[PDB]
Amino acid sequence: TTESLRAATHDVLAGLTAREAKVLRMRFGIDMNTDYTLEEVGKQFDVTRERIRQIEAKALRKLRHPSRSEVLRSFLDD
Amino acid sequence: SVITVGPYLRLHQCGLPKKMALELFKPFIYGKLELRGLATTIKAAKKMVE
Repeated sequence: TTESLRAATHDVLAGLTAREAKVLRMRFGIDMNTDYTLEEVGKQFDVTRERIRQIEAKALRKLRHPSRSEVLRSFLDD
Repeated sequence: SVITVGPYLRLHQCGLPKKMALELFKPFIYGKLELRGLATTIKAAKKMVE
């Protein structure tokens, strides 16, 4: 189920916008070693840090839809 | 399990029971069930096989 969840999250990040995928990977430590903080993401990508939170809120609003997470609703019990 | 007398068949088969065939061919009926598309994930296939 972990190996299937990896491919499922890879397909979800590939189905969305590529820059959204890079933010969601380098934010929580997906496909990286360390999880970068908000100041480190601000030093890497762009100075504005409130727009990063707006991007995160927009990504959560796009990922609350059941049609894009119907294969992930079965993984909710784990 | 306990052997049981019955010819019942041709010589190339010998009477394997039902529940042991359900238990021992269980990852096979995950693998040939997830490919054909009667389930979303294998975690749902857990519930669909119990």
